[PDB]
Amino acid sequence: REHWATRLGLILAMAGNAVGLGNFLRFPVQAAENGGGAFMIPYIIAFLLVGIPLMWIEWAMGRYGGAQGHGTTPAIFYLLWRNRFAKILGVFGLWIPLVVAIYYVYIESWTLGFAIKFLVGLVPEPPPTDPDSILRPFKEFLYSYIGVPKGDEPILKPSLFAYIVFLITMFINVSILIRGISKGIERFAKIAMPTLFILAVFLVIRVFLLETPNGTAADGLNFLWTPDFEKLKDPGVWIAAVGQIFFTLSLGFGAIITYASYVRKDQDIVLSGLTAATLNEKAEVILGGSISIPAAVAFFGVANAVAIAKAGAFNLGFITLPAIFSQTAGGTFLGFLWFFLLFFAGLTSSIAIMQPMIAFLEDELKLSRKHAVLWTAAIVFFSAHLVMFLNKSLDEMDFWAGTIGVVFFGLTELIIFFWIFGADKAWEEINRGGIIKVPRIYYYVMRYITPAFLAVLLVVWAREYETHWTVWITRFYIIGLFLFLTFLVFLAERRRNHESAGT
Ligand SMILES: CCCCCCC[Se][C@@H]1O[C@H](CO)[C@@H](O)[C@H](O)[C@H]1O
Ligand SMILES: CCCCCCC[Se][C@@H]1O[C@H](CO)[C@@H](O)[C@H](O)[C@H]1O
Ligand SMILES: CCCCCCC[Se][C@@H]1O[C@H](CO)[C@@H](O)[C@H](O)[C@H]1O
Ligand SMILES: CCCCCCC[Se][C@@H]1O[C@H](CO)[C@@H](O)[C@H](O)[C@H]1O
Ligand SMILES: CCCCCCC[Se][C@@H]1O[C@H](CO)[C@@H](O)[C@H](O)[C@H]1O
Ligand SMILES: CCCCCCC[Se][C@@H]1O[C@H](CO)[C@@H](O)[C@H](O)[C@H]1O
Ligand SMILES: CCCCCCC[Se][C@@H]1O[C@H](CO)[C@@H](O)[C@H](O)[C@H]1O
Ligand SMILES: CC(C)C[C@H](N)C(=O)O
Ligand SMILES: [Cl-]
Ligand code: NA
Ligand code: NA
Repeated sequence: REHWATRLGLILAMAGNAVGLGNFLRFPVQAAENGGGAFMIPYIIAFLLVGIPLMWIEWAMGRYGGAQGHGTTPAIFYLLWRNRFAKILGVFGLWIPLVVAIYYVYIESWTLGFAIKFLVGLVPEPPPTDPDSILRPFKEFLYSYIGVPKGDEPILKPSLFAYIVFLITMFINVSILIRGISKGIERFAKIAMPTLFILAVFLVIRVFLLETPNGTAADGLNFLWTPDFEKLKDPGVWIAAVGQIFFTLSLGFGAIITYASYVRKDQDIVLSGLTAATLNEKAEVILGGSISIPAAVAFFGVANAVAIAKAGAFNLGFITLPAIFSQTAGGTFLGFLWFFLLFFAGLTSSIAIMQPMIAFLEDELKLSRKHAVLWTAAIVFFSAHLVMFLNKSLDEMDFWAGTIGVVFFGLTELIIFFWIFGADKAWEEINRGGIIKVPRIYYYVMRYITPAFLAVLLVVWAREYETHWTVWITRFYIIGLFLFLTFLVFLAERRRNHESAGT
């Protein structure tokens, strides 16, 4: 079985797994929608009581499974719990990352296309003071790129360029994945991570240089880092915070587990996991939180910035920010840097969310790396057309897989690993070979606090939380996908059998 060549490579690979579009696109919006500072407290708490422990747990399960030649949850869950229902539940470990990849890769392709067009200077030309006269051109830019519906039909009409760019994006993901773990994901990580850091820092500085009659970036920072204790009793804020934690730390996606399955049986996972998580958090609250929000607040003020954040999920990153940059000298190239950053983050995450499927095809169905990668890319590519041509399909997929699925699957994996498999055994497995030991209290946090916290979370959210019929188009399909995957697992367990009878 493949293994991470170096420690640094491992750390940067995991960090590249976590640090993605969620840091620079999702976080700003989530924090802005929930009152900025009022969103941080729960966030921080969610990081301590959920993020860290689940990270460690997934690292542990990953390494454990990898020691026996398994990297995906269908087999790992069965190793931890000898029950068919464990395999069935394990299917989600492939389903979630697949579905998420299906749209994630597309958004990534967006970032790539924008990078290209901004580099060549093929961008909108806003009339040199009316805010709408400046934003409108960019909004039209995006809408024309992805093909936002102009009528009543829920149909998207992506430009030829966007499609070709998606093709190329897929080709790059494949070019990285086909070289494997050490020569592919690791090697690339060692470049993309530094590059990403540099770009992010530069952008942060440039943004900090912004000042208008409406305010400065410091106002944005203040908006983001000022506590509001009157929202601590609001369930919604907590739900948002935890969701953001899950998404940003790649928890419940089966990606961390698969990546960890390539860590040598003896190699530490405590300090490594903690370091990756910490890196992601620094890239999120410090870098991702000091770009979009501070700029939007500097140019429009707090209220208007919040309004923009609530507008949508892509408004701030693909429309507002580039529009703001266009008002400065070298703003186009600045936009280029922005979208390039976004592209690298995206890529480094996407490869991570396709590696699970690849690893299932390799480990369980005994496919070669080439064939596994190619078939995975085929499934993703084909499935992506639904996201490309059906309006709000992306939203549905993101809700069922990227929101519900990750939390439910987190609770599931926690229950299987720390309850069924054994709390003491799980603790032992986690701390084994650790450069540092997990604080004693975290035993009680993992066994009692985290599971109850989640459970309560899911129950409250489901109880307190009207769509277009076309949603059923997506659901259906993804459901199918699940079934598909299930069947594969079946085939797998059959092959195993036939293999056992022959040995
Ligand atoms: C390096 C080659 C990159 C240039 C390819 C651009 C193909 Se995208 C091109 O861009 C125009 C400006 O937004 C759009 O209005 C037009 O509709 C679209 O075809
Ligand atoms: C998920 C199923 C998606 C397959 C639909 C393929 C669209 Se087919 C092709 O595509 C263009 C792009 O919008 C259309 O405008 C054009 O009218 C149509 O001929
Ligand atoms: C899997 C169902 C077949 C889907 C056909 C592939 C998309 Se069809 C492809 O799409 C581009 C982007 O809209 C169009 O601009 C181009 O004219 C059209 O040929
Ligand atoms: C490297 C990025 C890929 C660049 C692909 C550009 C080819 Se897409 C570009 O879009 C125009 C708008 O329809 C077409 O009329 C034109 O023929 C076509 O070249
Ligand atoms: C899965 C999402 C399906 C949307 C793809 C539509 C391709 Se284009 C679609 O084609 C129809 C004729 O077939 C036209 O009447 C309709 O106005 C046009 O939107
Ligand atoms: C940056 C990573 C891709 C994120 C794409 C957003 C999925 Se779409 C976004 O998702 C929200 C869920 O929090 C919905 O509430 C919101 O209405 C929808 O626009
Ligand atoms: C939410 C959990 C907070 C994590 C804070 C961990 C610092 Se807890 C720290 O851990 C040491 C090793 O167990 C103990 O010996 C020491 O007494 C205790 O202060
Ligand atoms: C689904 C995950 C790969 C997302 C990633 N952790 C991000 O923050 O962008
Ligand atoms: Cl375009
Ligand atoms: Na992240
Ligand atoms: Na990434």
